[PDB]
Amino acid sequence: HMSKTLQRNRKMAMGRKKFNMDPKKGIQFLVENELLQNTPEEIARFLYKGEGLNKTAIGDYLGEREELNLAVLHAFVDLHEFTDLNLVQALRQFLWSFRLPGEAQKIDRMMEAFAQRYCLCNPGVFQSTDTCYVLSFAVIMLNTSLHNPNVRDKPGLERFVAMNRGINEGGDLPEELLRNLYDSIRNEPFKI
Repeated sequence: HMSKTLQRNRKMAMGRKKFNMDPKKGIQFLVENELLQNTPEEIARFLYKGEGLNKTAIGDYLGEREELNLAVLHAFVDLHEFTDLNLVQALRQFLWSFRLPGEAQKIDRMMEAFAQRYCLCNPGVFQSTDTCYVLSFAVIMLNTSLHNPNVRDKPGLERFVAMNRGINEGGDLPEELLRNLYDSIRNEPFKI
């Protein structure tokens, strides 16, 4: 009925504000008030929609070490559809959906989940998920090198190719793959 609906709508809005202050307390409020189901998939869908949510707060929640948060991270990455995207296209979508936390171990978990998902969606591209993980960081590093004026000397394609030798199960990646990724970043920085 109407009074219940209007009350719930405001409590939902309050829950989002609570989440931005402290993600775990926000989710607790939403769950306890029957505004969000306490399942990894439903929490992940809520974060992926991201309505009124701070993207740093989303990343904070996704980076927590406890079981439920790990399961939400997995489900959240599973909502991303990377089939027929190149690695840069996929990274753009992933990195837009939340801000990575600062802590190394958290970023590692998140980028490993990304790499696994990318490879599952595109089984023919990288036979090794380690290759995908390393190349994903190469692309992020290239974005900084090309587009941050703090980095004074810009790596050319030839250098980018050389930097990534030997990571394709002991061989090299196809040169055209590396060129396509380099050109994508050069022509369009990761969105700010």
